Amino acid sequence: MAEDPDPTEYLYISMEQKRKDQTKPYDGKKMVWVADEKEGYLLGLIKSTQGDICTVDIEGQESRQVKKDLLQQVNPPKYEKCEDMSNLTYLNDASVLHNLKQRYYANLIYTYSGLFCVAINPYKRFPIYTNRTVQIYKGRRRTEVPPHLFAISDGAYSAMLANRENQSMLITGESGAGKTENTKKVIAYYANVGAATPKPGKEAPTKEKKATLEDQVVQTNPVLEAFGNAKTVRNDNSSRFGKFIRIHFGPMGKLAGADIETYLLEKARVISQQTLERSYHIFYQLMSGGIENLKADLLLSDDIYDYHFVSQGKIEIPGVDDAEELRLTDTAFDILGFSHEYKTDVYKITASCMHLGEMKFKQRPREEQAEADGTEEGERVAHLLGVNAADLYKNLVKPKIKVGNEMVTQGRNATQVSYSVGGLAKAMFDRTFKWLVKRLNETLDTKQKRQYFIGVLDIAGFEIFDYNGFEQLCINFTNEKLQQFFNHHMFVLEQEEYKREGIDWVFIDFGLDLAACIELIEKPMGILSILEEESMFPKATDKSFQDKLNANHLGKSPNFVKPKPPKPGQQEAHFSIAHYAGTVPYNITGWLEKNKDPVNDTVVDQFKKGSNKLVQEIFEDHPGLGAEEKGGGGKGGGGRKKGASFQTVSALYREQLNRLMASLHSTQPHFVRCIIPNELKQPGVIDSGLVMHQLTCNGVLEGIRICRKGFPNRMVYPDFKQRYTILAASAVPKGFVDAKKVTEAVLGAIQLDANDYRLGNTKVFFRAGVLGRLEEMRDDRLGKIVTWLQAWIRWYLSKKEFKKLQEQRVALLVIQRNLRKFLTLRNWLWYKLYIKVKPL
Amino acid sequence: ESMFPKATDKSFQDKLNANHLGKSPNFVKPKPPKPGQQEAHFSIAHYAGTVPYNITGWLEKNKDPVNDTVVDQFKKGSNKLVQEIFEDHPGLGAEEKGGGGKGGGGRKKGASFQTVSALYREQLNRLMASLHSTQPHFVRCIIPNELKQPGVIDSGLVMHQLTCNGVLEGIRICRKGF
Amino acid sequence: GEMKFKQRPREEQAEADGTEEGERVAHLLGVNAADLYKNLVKPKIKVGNEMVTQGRNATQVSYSVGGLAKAMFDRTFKWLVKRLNETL
Amino acid sequence: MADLKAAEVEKAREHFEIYDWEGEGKIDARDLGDLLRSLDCKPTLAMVKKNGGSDKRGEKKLTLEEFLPIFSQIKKEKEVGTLEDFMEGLKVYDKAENGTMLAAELAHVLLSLGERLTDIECEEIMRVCDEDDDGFLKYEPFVKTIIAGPFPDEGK
Repeated sequence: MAEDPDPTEYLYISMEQKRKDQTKPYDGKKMVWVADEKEGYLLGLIKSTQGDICTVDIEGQESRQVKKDLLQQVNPPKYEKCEDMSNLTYLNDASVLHNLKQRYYANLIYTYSGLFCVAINPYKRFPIYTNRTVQIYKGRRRTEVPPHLFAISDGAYSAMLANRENQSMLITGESGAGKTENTKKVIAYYANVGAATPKPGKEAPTKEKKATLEDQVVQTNPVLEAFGNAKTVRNDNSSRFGKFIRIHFGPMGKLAGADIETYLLEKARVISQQTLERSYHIFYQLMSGGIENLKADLLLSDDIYDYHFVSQGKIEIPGVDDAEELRLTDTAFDILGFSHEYKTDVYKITASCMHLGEMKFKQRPREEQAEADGTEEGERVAHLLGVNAADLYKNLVKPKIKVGNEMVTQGRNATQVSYSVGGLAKAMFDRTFKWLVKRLNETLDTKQKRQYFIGVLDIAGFEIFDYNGFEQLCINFTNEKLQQFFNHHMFVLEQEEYKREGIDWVFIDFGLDLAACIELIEKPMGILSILEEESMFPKATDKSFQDKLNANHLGKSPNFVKPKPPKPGQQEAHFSIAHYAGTVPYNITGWLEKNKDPVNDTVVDQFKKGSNKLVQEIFEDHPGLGAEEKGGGGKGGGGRKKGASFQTVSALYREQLNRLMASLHSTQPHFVRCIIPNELKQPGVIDSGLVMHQLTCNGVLEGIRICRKGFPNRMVYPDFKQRYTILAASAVPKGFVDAKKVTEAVLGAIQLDANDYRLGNTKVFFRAGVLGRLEEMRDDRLGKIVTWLQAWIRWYLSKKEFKKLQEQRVALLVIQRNLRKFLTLRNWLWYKLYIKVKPL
Repeated sequence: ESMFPKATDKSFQDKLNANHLGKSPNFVKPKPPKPGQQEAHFSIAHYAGTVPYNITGWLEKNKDPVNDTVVDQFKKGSNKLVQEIFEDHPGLGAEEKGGGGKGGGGRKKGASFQTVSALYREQLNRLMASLHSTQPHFVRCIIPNELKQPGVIDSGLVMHQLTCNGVLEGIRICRKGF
Repeated sequence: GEMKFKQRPREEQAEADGTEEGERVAHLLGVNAADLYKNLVKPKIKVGNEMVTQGRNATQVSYSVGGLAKAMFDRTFKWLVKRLNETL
Repeated sequence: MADLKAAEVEKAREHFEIYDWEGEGKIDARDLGDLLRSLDCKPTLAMVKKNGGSDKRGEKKLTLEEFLPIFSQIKKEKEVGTLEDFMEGLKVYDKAENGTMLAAELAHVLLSLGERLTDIECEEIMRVCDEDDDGFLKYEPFVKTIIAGPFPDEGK
């Protein structure tokens, strides 16, 4: 909480600004640090300040003086602990991160970064996630209340209701820090205004109460976090799936529905494991949680390693143990009304994905191919699908890559033997991810499609490790398209409108921008064009996939590094490809062996469909090994014996990316930046040097520099003349003073006419937190609702009744003479006599 | 669809040719200049002549050259007396916000870029049908002369107006006119 | 009427070196000469649903000054009949 | 109003004989406020204490002489028919201005903030304004209704 009355103490600790302010002085604790290019922070002194540039001297290292679009350094104390951090004097993402470093230990993980905000998280709960602290910041807009994700969504509720466009919250960044957790905080703000708030009670549970059912939208996110996040090389979890929930708000803004469009959940990823880490521990939620009994019933037994001794690593969890996703997801299903019988069936198809794979708990002493400890053969693969072949194991041990009816044996390193089983389990785990769409939308929607609605992406980031193939392609390319919108809307489209509005603030661009330069189908990053063209017909020669990649020259920003073919031309060794960040390594074979999808290197004949009814519905669109049969589009269907999509699956997904781009030009995007905590994992260790490197290659530092001169968010001038009720109304003139002139007095116009806002024709461009300060004055007078007007209520009542009393002014003069005559005529009787029985 | 750049001048003419042309006779067909945005001409039945139209600019006017918003804030007051003079408060100077919608004002919704012509389908039904069922007294107003002056009348104008106003038929029943 | 091709800057944006011309508009609305001369020059065009601009030259700019007038006159007249109809 | 008028003194001599049940004079403490309310001065209970008067029973009582400096302090300050924080004090649940706010948040915010008055009056701010099924109830007409008043002028 951040304000709790004394009578509301029955479940909540009080917070008071009466007398103390919760420590009457506020005070600093900062120093001047300069960002390293290894690890951590080290001391440094300012050498000379020549405006917004700031030449630094690292004390005991080196000296710089270079540009701040590649130099990032923590600001003085005064310029830490500020909101909308892009308005400062020194334009650094390092000051946001340092302010967030101290605050991460104190469980406050939001610090603004102008329009957007940076975040560091383990992907877990903290007490700042309470609904109590949401009602406090309710109607406080962007600035006025301490930095949080709830007030970003408020800043965006208001900039949506102030630009005359629709809005789209999205989550940009590199995984390592909660994206799926952060989604919950967007959906939960709209849950609050969408059911309204009269402001915190003078009661708290005694007397158990506080219920709202808008929360169930919010719980959509932890169900999908289980089938999407696990241990990786960045902190405790990372996102490695694409989530795109289009949460619909109504024509008021009231929350009613949500449409889950599933992208791609990794197409590997049990069959191979990362080195010293795990790659995905979400198939292992019934290996250490779930129903342990239906682990042995499906014919899977792994022999425990019995602690390291070296034969693995490979297998090695450095974080809190597998099945950490199992607790998050089980509580979240019951809020949604997601059946107990429906979760059981998920976990089956997930142990189906394990029977082809596994590497747990250590490598076999002559395999050299995926298999379990206990030597279960391919008999457990065949129990659920009915697969047969005289090539079903002990011939998959030797790598074979099947092109047609032929066996072209080319390349294949020793860590990469697992494509010979393939192939169905990859196609079964992503499809299981889309099963979740058919059940969760049954209860979420009550109506669908209408404005407003928010496009929310939670996609992958930067990861290193030899083994990567087709898996992270349509995950990473989504972040690459969003990275490119962050660099388009801020730099290219943004300065194009400042040349179409007669604005003399033309072209202020600071390098490493992409502006639909990877929206070409034939230059995305090079590998994805080639996957899509050769997953259409029998072809699983990786030599040709490497050869067309070795005839593709793209680059001007991270988005392509040269390949290394399995034999001809350039050598072997692990090549890479860039997306937005560093070098991302990749394997020589395994692109079309992860999409043509092998079964046991014998062409499918009915083996592409299961032997169970439940494994059977999973198959819908995805090529099988060998020949494919016609049809399959969108993401529908009901599977075929040979192939199940004649088309590539990824090209069906391309149709959604051409459309997601056109819908972000149909929205005003507010981003939520997630930046890596550290690349050494383990929460409560933030090494800002490793972060600083990611803050340079994605171009976030140029992104701070641009939010000062230029501005992303775009509103209109008449919105200060209507939205308010204090800078509007009769209280402040609207319509009799310039709509530009209001904004200029509370915020100033002392070189703030291009350093605070860009001044256009029919539109002003704001950060979208410039609005929070303006609104900060407004709520001050609005505080009591309304003590002035209750006295006017009593005006018309006393004066209307005073009429009854006004004819009583003369009447009082008659009863006073009459009371005297009550005694006078009792001494002077024979002055009365009226009808009764006594007269004569 | 015009308030958005998804509006094609092509489809306009196509939907014209179904709904207006089939039983109309003095209707001059659209011949479209295929490059870019039309400078196409058509004409429609009336008592008066052929009209060379210009089709562009119709676009910009329902994306509004000067918007909803900009106008809307002169409407707004500072004692609320000002407001009544132009609006009661839903729409015409006060705004529900957001993009989308047709018509307004600021119902519906926001800067909609006005399409009051669609609202005028609705109402248009309502004026037309009652008047359909009423028994005729008629006045067919003919152009005598352009200068608009007694003792000058032109033959050429009146000749033209009456051929389109079916003057033969129009005396065949009214040969007993009362 | 008589306003066209105002790209002369005062504030690093399309406005005008005019004064009197736009002051005789300005006073009658309340809004000052700057509110006027900023917002004339080009419309915020919904493209998708977001806001872009076009390049607009002298005639284009001319036609957009005339926008502000036709929106006012239509909307006043439309209020106007209906409130007079009540009494009748 | 914004200054004492000569007729508000001539009104107050007449209405002096009402307040004392005898037809004499001596302003009752609740009928202190009824005299200020029949002379266009309608302070709060916290503004009454600043002027040094009364508007409710049990508070100080005064004579009409003593009523003139009390009456004159309201004229210098708000609430004589001035606008600021009336229909400028409402709305904060809407970041849109359509001259409307929510029905639910226009009848239990005067009851959860404010000096807090009757549920019937909470129902009049909803009744004066237009109703639609979009959840948009206007706030700004109930206040102007008060400007119209039983008498815009000096009550009688």
